[PDB]
Amino acid sequence: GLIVDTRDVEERVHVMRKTALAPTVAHGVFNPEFGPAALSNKDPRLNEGVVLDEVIFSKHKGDTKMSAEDKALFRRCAADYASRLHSVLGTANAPLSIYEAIKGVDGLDAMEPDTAPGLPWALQGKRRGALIDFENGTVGPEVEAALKLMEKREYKFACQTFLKDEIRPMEKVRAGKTRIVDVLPVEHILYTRMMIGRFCAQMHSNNGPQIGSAVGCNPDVDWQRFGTHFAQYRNVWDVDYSAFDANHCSDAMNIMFEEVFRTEFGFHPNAEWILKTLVNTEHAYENKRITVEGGMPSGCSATSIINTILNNIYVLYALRRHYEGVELDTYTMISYGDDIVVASDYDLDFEALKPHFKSLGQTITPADKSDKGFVLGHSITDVTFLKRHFHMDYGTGFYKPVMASKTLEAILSFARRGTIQEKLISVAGLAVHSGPDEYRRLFEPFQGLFEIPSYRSLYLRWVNAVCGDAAAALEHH
RNA sequence: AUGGGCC
RNA sequence: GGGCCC
Ligand SMILES: [Mg+2]
Repeated sequence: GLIVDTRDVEERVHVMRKTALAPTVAHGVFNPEFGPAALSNKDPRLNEGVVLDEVIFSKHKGDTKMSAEDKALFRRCAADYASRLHSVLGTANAPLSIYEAIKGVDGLDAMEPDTAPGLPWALQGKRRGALIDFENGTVGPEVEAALKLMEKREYKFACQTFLKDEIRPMEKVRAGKTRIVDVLPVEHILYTRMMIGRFCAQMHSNNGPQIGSAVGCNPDVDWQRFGTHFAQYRNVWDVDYSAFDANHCSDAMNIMFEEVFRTEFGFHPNAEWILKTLVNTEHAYENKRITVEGGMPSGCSATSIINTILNNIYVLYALRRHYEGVELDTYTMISYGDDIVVASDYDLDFEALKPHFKSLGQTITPADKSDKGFVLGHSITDVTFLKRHFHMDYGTGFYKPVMASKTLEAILSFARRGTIQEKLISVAGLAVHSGPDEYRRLFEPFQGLFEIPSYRSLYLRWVNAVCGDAAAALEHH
């Protein structure tokens, strides 16, 4: 995005500067080059002179203004993707009720009750519970008044900036590159679920290459589906953006919202409006009040879907801006927000697409480090998606998601107080696909201290998950 | 202390 | 209630 004006205001907003993450018994063993992100300006692990505030917002470096020709091309790509999207999903995108928006529906989880309320409720000292009844799915007088203001389209707000407390690479911690969460008001989140929650539920149900979205997927089982798909194509590309979310130019966001969320596709007129309120935002970080134009605020509501949609349109745009006669069937892809895997039988020059992405404000690089630029001849087993490689299970013959051993080590090195036993069981579900030997090594430090699931048990559970009838068939002997 | 999924 | 990924 682009920082248009920063101001100092009396109403302070205390950002939390104290990590919940602590080292584990594995930290001594593995010694990862990872650590909790710096949450304080006076963190000793930082480098001298590093001001944590100026680094956080340095991602905002401009709002790329697209030319008329580029904007016209983008709309055609947005309309063409929207056409494909609503062909698969349908046009049953009518507003969710207040009840269904809170409680959720099949395909869409319920709203989190014990989480940040946003502004100006945190200032006033009232949490989500006081404003919204989550059991019965009704709302108090505060939210209901705000809900009507959004119908009238005279609702302004501020995003509350939280520091994201997480494990990050030591290079990023030393640099002061802590990620941030833009906490919007709970009513904005509710109303956004009202306008497009049906659509969102629908995209979770229909995740896959046909719509180019993995939001809603279960890597455990869906890796078989995605793996076999991308194996059929000659070339595959693992593309990486830098600061994807921030570099969504306002022009692109507006066009996308105009083309995807039209009334003729079964949406409410305010579906576009509420989404367009994300383009120009005001962020509240302590005494600072930073107005921003461009980019997407994380923790919005449909941010994964919105980013994923934009990702699809970018590829169609970039290819159409370099090659002639490109349709959606010229290539295939799957994305989860900024994360993206693309494939095609055509020998597409992705190196030559680089400057065409810079017209949108985005900067693309190959996920592979050593190779100097994009190259042809890569397959699905070379790339990475959702932090997982595509490996073949030689026992079942299915594809399985394998995370790098360093990532698993780093995960296991840190944990919140009194949640380690519950975390170990969760992490085992990921680590199982690394193989019996690597699995045993990963959980070596915890033996005796905690309960560790057997490789056997998690493997058998997985086989039933990917294909139930296969598991019963394996009982032939 | 997080909308989005996902045992 | 927790974890993973975005
Ligand atoms: Mg990638």
